[PDB]
Amino acid sequence: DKEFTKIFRRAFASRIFPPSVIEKLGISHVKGLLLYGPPGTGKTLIARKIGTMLNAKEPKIVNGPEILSKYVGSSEENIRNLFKDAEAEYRAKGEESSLHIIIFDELDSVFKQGVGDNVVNQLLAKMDGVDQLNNILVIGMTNRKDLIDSALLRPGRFEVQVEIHLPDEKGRLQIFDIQTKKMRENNMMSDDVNLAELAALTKNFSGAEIEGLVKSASSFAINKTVNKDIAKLKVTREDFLNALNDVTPAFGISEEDLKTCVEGGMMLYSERVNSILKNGARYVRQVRESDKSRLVSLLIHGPAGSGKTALAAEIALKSGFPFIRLISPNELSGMSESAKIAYIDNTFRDAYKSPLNILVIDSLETLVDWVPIGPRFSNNILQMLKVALKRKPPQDRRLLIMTTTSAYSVLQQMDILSCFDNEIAVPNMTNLDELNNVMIESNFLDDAGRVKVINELSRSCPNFNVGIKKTLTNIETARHDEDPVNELVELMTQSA
Amino acid sequence: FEDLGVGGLDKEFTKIFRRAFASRIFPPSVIEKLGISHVKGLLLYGPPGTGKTLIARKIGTMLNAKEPKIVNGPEILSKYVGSSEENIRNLFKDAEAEYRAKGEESSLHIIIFDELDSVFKQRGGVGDNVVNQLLAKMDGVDQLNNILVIGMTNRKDLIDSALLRPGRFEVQVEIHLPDEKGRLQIFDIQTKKMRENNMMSDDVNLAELAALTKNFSGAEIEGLVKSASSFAINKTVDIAKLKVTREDFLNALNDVTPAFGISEEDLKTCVEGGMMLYSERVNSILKNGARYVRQVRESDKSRLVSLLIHGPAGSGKTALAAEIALKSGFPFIRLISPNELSGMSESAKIAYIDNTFRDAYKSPLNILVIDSLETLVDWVPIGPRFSNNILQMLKVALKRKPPQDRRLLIMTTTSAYSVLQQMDILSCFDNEIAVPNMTNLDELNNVMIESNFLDDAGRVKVINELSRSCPNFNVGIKKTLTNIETARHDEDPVNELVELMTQSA
Amino acid sequence: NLFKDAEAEYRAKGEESSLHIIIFDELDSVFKQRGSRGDGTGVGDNVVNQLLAKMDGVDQLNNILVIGMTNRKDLIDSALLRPGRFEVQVEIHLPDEKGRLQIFDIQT
Amino acid sequence: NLFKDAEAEYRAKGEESSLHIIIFDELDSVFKQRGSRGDGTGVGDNVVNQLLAKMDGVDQLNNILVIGMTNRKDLIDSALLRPGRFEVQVEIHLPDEKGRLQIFDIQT
Amino acid sequence: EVEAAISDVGGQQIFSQALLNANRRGEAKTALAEVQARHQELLKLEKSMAELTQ
Ligand SMILES: Nc1ncnc2c1ncn2[C@@H]1O[C@H](COP(=O)(O)OP(=O)(O)OP(=O)(O)O)[C@@H](O)[C@H]1O
Ligand SMILES: Nc1ncnc2c1ncn2[C@@H]1O[C@H](COP(=O)(O)OP(=O)(O)OP(=O)(O)O)[C@@H](O)[C@H]1O
Ligand SMILES: Nc1ncnc2c1ncn2[C@@H]1O[C@H](COP(=O)(O)OP(=O)(O)O)[C@@H](O)[C@H]1O
Repeated sequence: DKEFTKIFRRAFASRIFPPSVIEKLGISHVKGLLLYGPPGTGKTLIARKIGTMLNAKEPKIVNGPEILSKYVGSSEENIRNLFKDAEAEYRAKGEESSLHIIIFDELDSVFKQGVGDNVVNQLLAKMDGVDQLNNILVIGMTNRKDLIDSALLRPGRFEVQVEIHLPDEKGRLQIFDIQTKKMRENNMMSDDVNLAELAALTKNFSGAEIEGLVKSASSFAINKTVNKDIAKLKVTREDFLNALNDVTPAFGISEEDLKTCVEGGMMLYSERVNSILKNGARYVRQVRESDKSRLVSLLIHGPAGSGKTALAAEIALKSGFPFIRLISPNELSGMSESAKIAYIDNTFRDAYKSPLNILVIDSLETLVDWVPIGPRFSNNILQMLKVALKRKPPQDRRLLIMTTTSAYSVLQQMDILSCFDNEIAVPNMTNLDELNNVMIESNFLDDAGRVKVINELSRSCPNFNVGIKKTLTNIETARHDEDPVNELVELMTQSA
Repeated sequence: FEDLGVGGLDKEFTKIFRRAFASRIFPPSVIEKLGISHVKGLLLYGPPGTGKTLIARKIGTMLNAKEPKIVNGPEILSKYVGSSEENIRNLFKDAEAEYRAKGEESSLHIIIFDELDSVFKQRGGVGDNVVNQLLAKMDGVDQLNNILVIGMTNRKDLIDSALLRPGRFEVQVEIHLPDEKGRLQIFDIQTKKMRENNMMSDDVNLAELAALTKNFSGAEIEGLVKSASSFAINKTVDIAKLKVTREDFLNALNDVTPAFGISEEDLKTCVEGGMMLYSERVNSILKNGARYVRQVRESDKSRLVSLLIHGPAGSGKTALAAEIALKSGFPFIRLISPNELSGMSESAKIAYIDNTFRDAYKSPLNILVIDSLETLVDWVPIGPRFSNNILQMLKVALKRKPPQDRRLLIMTTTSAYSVLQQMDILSCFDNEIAVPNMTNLDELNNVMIESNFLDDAGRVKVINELSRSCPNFNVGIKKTLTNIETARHDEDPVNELVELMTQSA
Repeated sequence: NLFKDAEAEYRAKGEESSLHIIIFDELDSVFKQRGSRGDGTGVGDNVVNQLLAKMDGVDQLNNILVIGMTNRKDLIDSALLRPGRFEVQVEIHLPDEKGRLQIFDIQT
Repeated sequence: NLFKDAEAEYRAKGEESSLHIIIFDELDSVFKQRGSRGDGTGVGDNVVNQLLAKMDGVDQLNNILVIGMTNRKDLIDSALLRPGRFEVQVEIHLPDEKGRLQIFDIQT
Repeated sequence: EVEAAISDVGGQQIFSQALLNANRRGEAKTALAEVQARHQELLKLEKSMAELTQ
């Protein structure tokens, strides 16, 4: 609807006025419009509907590759044959001539950077210069914008750019209803099927492959039938649910990994955990409330294995903001330097496009590629991050960034410590009571075992000092060898 | 000359007419009796958007030449061998044909190249072949003296040496920005349809409008007028008297942004937090800046001044530069900061900087600010490492006097004085301003009343506590402001503000 | 010329039409991606366009299954790989151990 | 194709043929030292070597005069300057005073 | 630091194939397919003139 009003107010205002003032003044009408977006968005629909809504002439629909002609030179004859009516009507009337709209499906197909070159020359020749046809309006569209010849890309030609979009909840639900109409009327869906939850399943899907899903669930029902019971043919959810495995989208989602980073769960073995969580809650509130603090940076540091990523992820998930994503080294493997920098840049640009946003960066040293021999490291990425972390977002927009690290002294050495606002330390547990809490939460030994472990450890290892990760894996490995204490206590002792 | 639609360009047309057409106007009997050939090429150069295409076009119509044939620089290239140059050859065919057929009574032809330096660099790859092909034909073994070729460019100092010899490109001309007289004439020409047809009110005085617009490029004036008229008509929707009054003009003037003018927006953003004089220094600093501005404007010999401001980190250094700039009124203002340059490649940065330097020499009066140096130079102390090339670019730049009577002030800021001396760069700079941070309690008092942190009770108690606690108070303003906000939006001012403030100093 | 028979019979008889099957062995010979260049004689484009015209705007011909056999999927025009045209793509990979046993059985 | 008329006359009227003149302008764009640059596709060598073969090959001519003009003598391929192909080389250089006087004389 | 990595552009060649006029059609097109019926006529002249010579 916002495009619906932009195009109406901005582009399509001159034609409304009495034609006499326009001819007298010399004002020139907007001519070219480019709709662009991913395939399947239904762009041809909007392109037709704009013409129909505005009471324009009946469009000429022309396919992209069809511009390529069999005969040498006939493509250009076609290009010049198309406009004859609009040009003659302009000759007959001039300023009163009706509005002629031309729609070009797959413009990129032929107008790429020798028929495909003469067509460029030929269109460019009539469209501007000797002609002043303000009635030959054009609405092109393309899935791939980069292939457009630069010769056409100038002001006065395709001046307005329009973005297309993809399905919302109610829109996808309505198309689901539209397709399911004929079946739901004829009492051949089991009532158990709820359409809304199926919409909740289909997040990156478009209508044609929805039809794919419907046909597939049907086909499964057929399979149930064929190895005279046609009266019992009813599509049940399990057909549809099973059919979900076959079709695939062409999208991607990253929310899942900010959810798998907390797979091990929380155990709240100690109070400082709670204190830290409260502090994080305080800071997110601070961001939400204050209108001046539009940029807040926090640092989380501690020994390796103390557990740092999970905590920040927990804060983020309890925040509940619209926009959340993660940068980890895992995604960046295998590329060259110029590619990592671009990926990082894109992700940062993508975070400025929502009122409230959270961003988390993991294990900085690995992104910077630190090794202490030389020491060697990639400076360009470092400075990229240095400048990025201090950028105030555009007006009215707010970020909250948390970065985790494990080599505080190195961080101190590079003198980058000035970039952060406030630091948090995370020490690992040291006292055997905490082992008991973790142990009951792990319900791995009975009460007697969980007492004998602490009794044995108390007399062998006063200072405990190990990361929680090592504890979890140590429990896991000890559960198979020897469930009695006679494995675990020792193994922890080498891990002491 | 001015009967046709081009204002402000006067000398150029006298020169061009004298040199180019004074040998095509007289009857051929005379000039043949004279025995002189015709100039066969022209190079006019200047900044973009100044009206070069227009002058080129109008020339042909004056001589009743054939319709111009047009081409633009980068399009010539193809990716097959020798077709990139075939295209260059195609252009002269019809002139050859008509010359051979008719003879000396043929009608003159015109060709326009655009962006000539895009292909024709000094030779010594496709490039040599292209340059060659043009040379061998522009003046070859066979005579062909019924043609004229026009050249349009921004950088004259990159074209190959041989095309600029007497015989190929004889006349070189320069197009500079319009003066005041230029702007007034431009308005007069453009507003002709409005004037005779009677849809301009009598209140608007275009002379005032001309005076008000400085460094406007000559193309955008058209943008202004069309926007103003559109504004008026859209406001109307009545056909009583569609008049454009001054209000439309003022609105449109306010809206548009010239290319060679003040970049207000980023400077206003720079000083978003406000300027409160919490102490005595601020006044003095601003006075210094004003003084230097005057020295630049009034002198004659000191056409350039380099001025450095430095101090401890977080001392709020850049804001002062922005403030001094904004209170000056010069026409040309731009800002270079790491923000723009982030993400680019090395070559890209050097190109960007060097462009940004060259543009200023055109305008009469300019100030130019640099946001931070160690950041641009890519310094990191361990090893240490940094990029040498950018450093040299800057080092060379800060000595170049403007090529002509134009004038320039350069302002720059840094926090790492020591490094700069160890670099051996310090000789660039004539004068220095220092910006220390606060070491007093009354200054805290001034700032907190200005921020209106809390009621007097809290204020008095905290200054008392810090008096009795911190004796050698010393921090910059950044932490002061941010800490004050943190305490405000948090609970219990003593609980945090005092504690943080001790922990920070 | 291939589609004539079924077309005629169908056009006559309506939906009673016997199902006709056509199989292109070695499809990748000529159906390379039509949006391509090299700019020889354009026959290699016309051909594929023809099939598409007869395959998409079939004008109610609903008794045809075209089967394509290939060794390398990638070569083919993406404009054949879309809904309504070559929907289902079946990958056939090396046999398992049990299938290995059946292959012995059948061969032996 | 530049040589056809020449040879054609030579075969018919042996010695009496009139002189044929062919002028190359800018010799130094195409005929570089063969083998040095990265040809890529291998065109330049063919051009050079074709010219070598025709200029003084197994079949003799005695009619042709060929002219060449350039700015950079050094880059031309080495084998072409062998006497018998491009025998006599002459240098043109900036004039002294008397030259300038003569130029003024013959111009005006 | 840096060195070479991908370069060329202005350099390529192409062969060129060729189809043929359609009218060409099968070899039998005027003075080819008519020679079947023109022979029966010529056999008629032979015969009728065999009657003549006899
Ligand atoms: N009390 C706890 N606090 C945090 N994480 C815990 C706790 N108990 C179990 N875990 C589990 O620890 C797992 C791993 O934590 P995390 O990924 O933060 O390791 P890490 O210490 O950051 O690793 P690295 O040393 O590589 O930085 C999480 O998935 C989480 O579920
Ligand atoms: N008189 C002032 N003293 C200190 N800060 C001020 C003053 N007036 C404005 N400011 C604030 O200072 C900030 C701008 O200064 P700036 O951020 O450039 O400081 P800086 O020390 O140069 O930064 P950095 O620490 O990154 O080098 C804004 O918040 C601005 O309002
Ligand atoms: N001095 C001028 N007088 C009148 N119009 C001008 C002038 N300079 C530019 N224009 C306007 O700008 C357009 C010409 O573009 P031009 O400036 O010649 O292109 P460029 O300078 O980018 O080659 C025309 O609309 C022309 O009327």
